[PDB]
Order: sequence, then structure tokens, then C-alpha cells
Amino acid sequence: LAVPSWRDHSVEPLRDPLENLDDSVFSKRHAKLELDEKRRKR
Amino acid sequence: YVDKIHIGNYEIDAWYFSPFPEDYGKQPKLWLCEYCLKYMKYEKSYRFHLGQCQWRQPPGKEIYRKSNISVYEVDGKDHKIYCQNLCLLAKLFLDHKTLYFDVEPFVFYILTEVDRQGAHIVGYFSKEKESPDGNNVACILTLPPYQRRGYGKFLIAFSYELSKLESTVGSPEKPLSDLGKLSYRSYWSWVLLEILRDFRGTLSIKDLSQMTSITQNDIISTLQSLNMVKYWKGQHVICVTPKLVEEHLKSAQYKKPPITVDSVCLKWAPPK
Ligand SMILES: [Zn+2]
Repeated sequence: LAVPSWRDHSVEPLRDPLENLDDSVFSKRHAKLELDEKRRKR
Repeated sequence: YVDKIHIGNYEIDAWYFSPFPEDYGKQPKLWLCEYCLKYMKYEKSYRFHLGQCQWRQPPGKEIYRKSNISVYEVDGKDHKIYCQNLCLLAKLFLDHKTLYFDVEPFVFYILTEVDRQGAHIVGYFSKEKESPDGNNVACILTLPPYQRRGYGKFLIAFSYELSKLESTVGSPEKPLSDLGKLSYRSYWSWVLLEILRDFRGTLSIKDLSQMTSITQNDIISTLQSLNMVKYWKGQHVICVTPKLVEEHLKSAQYKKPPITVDSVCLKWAPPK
């Protein structure tokens, strides 16, 4: 809306089950944007 | 455009665009782990993560604990991914926020509500370790479902408690969210009125600056908005009267923050 809000949602853990949540993944994905940011500041 | 996130026990509507990288920025919903703040585009990823992740608090150091609130100090160089994820989270609710990946130059102070399940993020501020203008806050945020409870003013008070231990003055770095703008005005006014009430206004601007770590400019600005300062033709002089101070501390407009920082509960010193 014009007035963003929130609500209570519960989700249950999934015990015996597409995205890799390894730190490795995030550092790779973020590497370039860091450099981009450093440069723009420079 | 990310329209909403699920984080902990809330689905929260996003207020603003945030540059979640690659395809993540295109999702209408993202799921964030409430403890390590990693984002995910698929609900199942989130649900699996729930039972795998062993974090029940921010990384870094718990430097404040009073009743059910704790503050954790997180150095952007020690926990870069967490901090990048924090900034992306923040940007969803912060209009004017501009870096989110170059986190090494920042320390982050994460405000948490603590229960038996863990320490739950409710807000934060970032602080540039080496500010050339001595800014003691870069960005500050209370997450929407926790707003209106005094957490913003707590974090602001907290930033000055850090500056006090550093024995320096400090000021937030422009720009601040409009909500931040009002919290500062309210916090500064209260703090100064508390002192001018108890010292019968017999101190200089410099004195006030030393007692609070609020810069002289910000003290002057606040006193102007309170109509309690005048430019004697060379310098700014405090002009306070019992009537002014009493009828200000009365108008509910100026109220003590509901949550204040207890110095004895802060275990911290600046680096060295
Ligand atoms: Zn996690």
C-alpha cells in the first residue's frame, strides 16, 4: 500500500528435503559489487 | 522489485528498492534467516535453513545486556558477509542508504530482543571506523514491526555512549531517514533539557558538548529549535528560563526515551 505493514507468519523447518547457502556462494556473488562500490567512492 | 520479506516470525512489506544482487533483486519475495541474515528466493531453502543454521544471535561480541535487550558489535572486516546482508536488509527500509558491499570500513551495532529461542534483530546503526568528519553514525534503522517503542532513540543514545568512551564528539552523517531525523531531534532535546533543568542552565555550549558528546553545532541547532539560545554578536549564548524548560518538559512532545542506555551494562572500550 501507501502504508507498508507486516504480519505474523509461521513456517515449519524442513527436516528431510536449489540454492547453496555457503558463505563461499555469497562472497562470489558479492565480490564485484564491492569493487564497484569501492571505485565509485574513490 | 522485492515487495516483501519473511524474516523470523514476520512477513514485512518492503518500503524501498534494495539492490539484492543478480536475480535475487528480481524476486517479489525473499526469505531471510533472522540470525545470519542470509537471503533466499525459495521458501524451501528457508525452511531447510531453519533447522540447519546453528546461529541464534548476531556474530561478533555482545557488548550490552540489560533485561531482554542486547547489543552486538560486528566489525565489517571480521564478518563481511553478515554485514553485507545486513545492509541489503536495511536498504529495504532505508531510502537514502548508498553503500552496502564495501563494509570493511564499518562497524555495526545490532540491537536485539533476547528470549529463550535466541537474540532477535530489531534494528542497528553503522559507524564508519575512520570518519574524517567524526561521524558517529552513518545509517540507523529500527525494523518496522519494532518501531514506536523507543528502539531508535536507544540506538542513538548508544552511539553517544560509544563517543563518550572515545572522549570525542560525534554527529550522524547526512543523510538520515525522516524517522531518524525526528528521533535525533527528540533525543537531543530531552538530553539537553535534562541537563539544563539540573544545572539551572549555568553551563556553556562547550560544557554541554563535553557532557553529552553531541557536537556544538547540533547542540546549538537543538537549542534554536527550543528557542533557548541567542547569538550574542560574537558567540552563541544559552538563554534559558524556568518557564521555558518546565513547559517544554511538560508538552508530551518532549518525553524521556522509554528505553535508556545503562553505562554499567555496557562492556566496551574503543580499539587499542
Ligand atoms: Zn542462518
